[PDB]
Amino acid sequence: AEPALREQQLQQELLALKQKQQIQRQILIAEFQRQHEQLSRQHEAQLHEHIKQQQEMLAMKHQQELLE
Amino acid sequence: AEPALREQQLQQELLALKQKQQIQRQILIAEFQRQHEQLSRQHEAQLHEHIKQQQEMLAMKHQQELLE
Amino acid sequence: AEPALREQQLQQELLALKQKQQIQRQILIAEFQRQHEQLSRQHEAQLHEHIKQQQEMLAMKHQQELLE
Amino acid sequence: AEPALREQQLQQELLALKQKQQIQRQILIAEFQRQHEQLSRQHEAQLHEHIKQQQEMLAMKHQQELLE
Repeated sequence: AEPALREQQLQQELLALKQKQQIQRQILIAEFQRQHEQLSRQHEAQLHEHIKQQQEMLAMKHQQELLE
Repeated sequence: AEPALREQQLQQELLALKQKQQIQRQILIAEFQRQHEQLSRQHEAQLHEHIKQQQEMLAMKHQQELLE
Repeated sequence: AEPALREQQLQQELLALKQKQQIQRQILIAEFQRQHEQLSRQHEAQLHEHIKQQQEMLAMKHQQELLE
Repeated sequence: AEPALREQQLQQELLALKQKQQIQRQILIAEFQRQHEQLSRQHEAQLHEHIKQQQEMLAMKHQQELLE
């Protein structure tokens, strides 16, 4: 056999290509989910950090007012 | 002034935060678009690469069979 | 001509396919950027909405404490 | 209790918000993974469709050339 073989080799190669690409897409999406959740938590911490300071601010505006 | 100052300092600090985060999102999306477009073209150059060989395959199959 | 014509037709149909696919990716990224910025701002409007209440909370805690 | 209570209510309401947003991020990424895998397969099906036709094209080019 020969052309029948190369005919069989390409078919399999092609079917192996699809399998490979679908996983790389999963990796690309996984890569991004990570970067995305990462920036999402940071943003969040800055916004919370705001809460833990918008606190002391409005706190000292009265927490000592009783002495001012 | 003073408490009114820290009050005004946080308000601006906040609005500055929003402006900042919204651009980091743009950088995150811009980052991914590039990664995404990158794999998309590779995947494609493999599938095309296939074309340029699934070619020489059926090619020498008959084009040579003619001499056989 | 004829087979040579079908050769040329497929080549053109190929280059045309590439162009179409690249824009669909763009429409896909565009679709996502929108959904992403959209949810991003909501999350934010809940975090701020929190600020505008974590405010009144500690407010009437002291703002009227002068009467308590 | 009361102010101490409204303090506890906000701390919980906050922790609850985080948990909610983190899942909406997941629903957002899941929505996109699907749109992405979906368009990735179509793209592919058009590239294969080109294979299963660039076939016949080069087929009849010779497969009948034996009679042309």
